[PDB]
Amino acid sequence: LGNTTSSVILTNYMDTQYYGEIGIGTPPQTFKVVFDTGSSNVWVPSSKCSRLYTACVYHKLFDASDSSSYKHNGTELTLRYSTGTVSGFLSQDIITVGGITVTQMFGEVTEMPALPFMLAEFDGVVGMGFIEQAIGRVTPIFDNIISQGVLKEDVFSFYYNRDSENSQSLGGQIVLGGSDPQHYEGNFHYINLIKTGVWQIQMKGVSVGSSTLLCEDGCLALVATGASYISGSTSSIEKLMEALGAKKRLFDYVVKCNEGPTLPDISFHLGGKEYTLTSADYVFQESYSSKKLCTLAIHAMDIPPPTGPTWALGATFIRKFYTEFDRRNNRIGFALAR
Amino acid sequence: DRVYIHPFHLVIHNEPKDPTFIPAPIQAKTSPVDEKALQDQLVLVAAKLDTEDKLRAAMVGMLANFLGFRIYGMHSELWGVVHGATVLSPTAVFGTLASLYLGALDHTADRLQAILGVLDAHKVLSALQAVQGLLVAQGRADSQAQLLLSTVVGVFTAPGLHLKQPFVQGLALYTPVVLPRSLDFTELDVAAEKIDRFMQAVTGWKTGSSLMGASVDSTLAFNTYVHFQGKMKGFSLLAEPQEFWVDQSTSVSVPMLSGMGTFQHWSDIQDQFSVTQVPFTESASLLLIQPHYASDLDKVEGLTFQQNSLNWMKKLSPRTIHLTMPQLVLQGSYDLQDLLAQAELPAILHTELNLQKLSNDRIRVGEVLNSIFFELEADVLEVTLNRPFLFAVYDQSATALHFLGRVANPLSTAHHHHHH
Ligand SMILES: *[C@@H]1O[C@H](CO)[C@@H](O[C@@H]2O[C@H](CO)[C@@H](O[C@@H]3O[C@H](CO)[C@@H](O)[C@H](O[C@H]4O[C@H](CO)[C@@H](O)[C@H](O)[C@@H]4O[C@@H]4O[C@H](CO)[C@@H](O)[C@H](O)[C@H]4NC(C)=O)[C@@H]3O)[C@H](O)[C@H]2NC(C)=O)[C@H](O)[C@H]1NC(C)=O
Ligand SMILES: *[C@@H]1O[C@H](CO[C@@H]2O[C@@H](C)[C@@H](O)[C@@H](O)[C@@H]2O)[C@@H](O[C@@H]2O[C@H](CO)[C@@H](O)[C@H](O)[C@H]2NC(C)=O)[C@H](O)[C@H]1NC(C)=O
Repeated sequence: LGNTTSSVILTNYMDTQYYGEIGIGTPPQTFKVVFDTGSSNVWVPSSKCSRLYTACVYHKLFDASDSSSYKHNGTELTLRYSTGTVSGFLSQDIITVGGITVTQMFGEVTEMPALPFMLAEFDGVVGMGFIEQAIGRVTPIFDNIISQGVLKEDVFSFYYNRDSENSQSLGGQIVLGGSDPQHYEGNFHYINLIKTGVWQIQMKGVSVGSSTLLCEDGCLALVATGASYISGSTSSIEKLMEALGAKKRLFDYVVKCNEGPTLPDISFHLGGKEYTLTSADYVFQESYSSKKLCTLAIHAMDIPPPTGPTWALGATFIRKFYTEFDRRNNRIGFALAR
Repeated sequence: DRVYIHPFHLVIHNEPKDPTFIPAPIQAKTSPVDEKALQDQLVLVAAKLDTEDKLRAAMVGMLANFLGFRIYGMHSELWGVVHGATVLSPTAVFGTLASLYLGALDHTADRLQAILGVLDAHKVLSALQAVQGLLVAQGRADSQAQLLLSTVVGVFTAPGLHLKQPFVQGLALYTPVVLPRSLDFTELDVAAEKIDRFMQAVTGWKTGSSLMGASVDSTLAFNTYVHFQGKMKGFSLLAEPQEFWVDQSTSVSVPMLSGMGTFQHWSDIQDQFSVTQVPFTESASLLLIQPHYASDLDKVEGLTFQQNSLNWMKKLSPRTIHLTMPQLVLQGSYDLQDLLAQAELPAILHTELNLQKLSNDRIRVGEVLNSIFFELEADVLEVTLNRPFLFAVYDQSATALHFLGRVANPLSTAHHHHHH
């Protein structure tokens, strides 16, 4: 009965923030949002957010009073990240994501720390994960979209473009209901999720060159579209960066820009197949000078249990491999992006 | 290259008594502030920083930038350029509110905590000292001091107001030089003269208190005085001065610093402005924004500082440039209390405030003065700053804006200490 797919065009900011637009309310109030498979909550800044919070003042605010479809809830909501925490209250309203209108519970955020959100081009987050991950056990937006039964398939897919490879053209694309064969070549290699409730799969090993340096006895791999870099445990990333000859410069891991192009391939062993990134895929080659330091698109994030410890495959991975998230068969499909 | 690009990770973790004292009368004899000794003190702080300390320093650097751009925007909106120049210090403004936070409890603490954008005042103030250390420690391989940054904090209190010692000792974590003095507020114009006289004695800087336009019940002034001296690498004082065009009908002959070499540059054709980076040291530089047409300055400020971002120095690229600009000697001040009170904010430093860790006695804030003494000194595409421009002082090592500036008129004048 349902035969519709929907395409959301994304803006690529510095190969770190891939964001699209959603409407909330009647009439729609538009917000720039990152679509994260690593989380399950929808939240945007609130009009009720104090002007003291710089991060609220320099982003779009949701005014509930200007929405004729707004329904009050007011249940407190706290979303805890690595460094900072955003908090607010739940509200219900009609959200327009793609061309699909859906009644959705989301967070009106009234407290935003300057760090890291003053570096965010996006206003809010759309969680594309499972209700098991949703704080306050709030029904995720993609569950409520499946309930409508309008989608061709209960799947969504991600294309992220390179910022340098293309200039003044498509930053990225989310498809709800299928995958766009214009942005991937060949067929999808599908890998079953370990368990429903997380976009997480088994990883057999992580190879630097031919040798398998890390994840020798097996480990976990969360596919997080909202994560800028590939992340691993502090333990794993310190070993990886030792092997690459990369040094810590303030917050970044860097190598000399001239040594960047000779850095070895990094391979992630997923579903009995090698997913390889060359130095061109995980180094930001701003220069090729022997005096300048170039940043690696890889960092340490110690994700707590029960989801972690785990690797997170972010935009660095997805830029290489077009990714299809299949809720029907609880599996992830990877194919070469073009 | 010089700007931090944050990698986002949106996976949800889901995890008896205080000694007090009446400060010494302001009239009492105090020895001048030793600026050279204060620099040496900061350089040692820098040399003893571990890599975790440098990370915490870089974080408060970024926090200070965000608040600094915001409060610069408030100044620009509410007052604009007051008689030639506006100079604001993101780090000092952040330090002032972090210093008041140390003394604050309950609603006042919560509000200050929110606007700073981050609980432990001691750690924040220590990090902010590290930021200043990381700046002045640069260029100390040679005997010449390319960078000097002196901060003096005046804490002027009415009779019967006892400062708590832990508060005063706490401020030392950020600013070693803290001068608490008892001062009569019954005549506000006489009170302002006495502060300006005392600050002239101990520093030798031209200062102007705003305390005339304060509450008659005022018991506390919390004034921050900053002196920056920056020697630009490969620049000399031209013997002959050149015309600076304030407008189409007005010019002033001023001494010009001239230097030629390889400076990072970018001419933005769409937004219509040129950026130039003149280094002081390895990591610390002077940024110079120049509108392509002199009438667009407000528009250019709108697309740079007012965006509250460093994206306008992202596209910088090396270039062979001959840079001529005025030898700046700017002495000005504004009341932070008054700025915040007239801006689009809830009340922080109102009559109903709680600074009970500062004193148990009645606190009524007369002014929170931020006073800056800014000096640029000496050691093909011609970039000539002979028309109004914006500037900033940026340190890569702490991702820290030390100063934001707008120069409509490069002349020194006492009317930079005028308060609305
Ligand atoms: C994000 O983080 C928040 C905050 O930390 C989490 O919220 C917490 O979630 C906990 C669940 O893991 C909540 O803990 C429960 O609190 C209940 C009281 O309010 C209590 O009833 C529960 O106790 C039972 O379960 C425990 C297992 O975790 C057992 O150890 C315990 O013995 C109890 O077991 C039951 O016992 C009765 C009678 O004795 C039997 O009849 C039942 O059959 C038993 N059941 C089971 C399964 O054994 C438990 O302590 C906690 O309240 C809550 N905290 C707050 C402040 O709300 C979120 O979960 C987390 N979210 C995500 C997505 O990570
Ligand atoms: C705020 O909403 C929650 C969730 O409400 C449910 O889901 C919404 C999307 C909407 O469809 C509602 O009609 C649903 O009821 C409320 O939590 C529920 O509380 C009831 C108790 O009356 C309970 O039966 C449900 O199991 C709860 N659901 C969850 C997920 O906890 C909550 O009561 C609302 N709060 C207010 C103040 O209105």
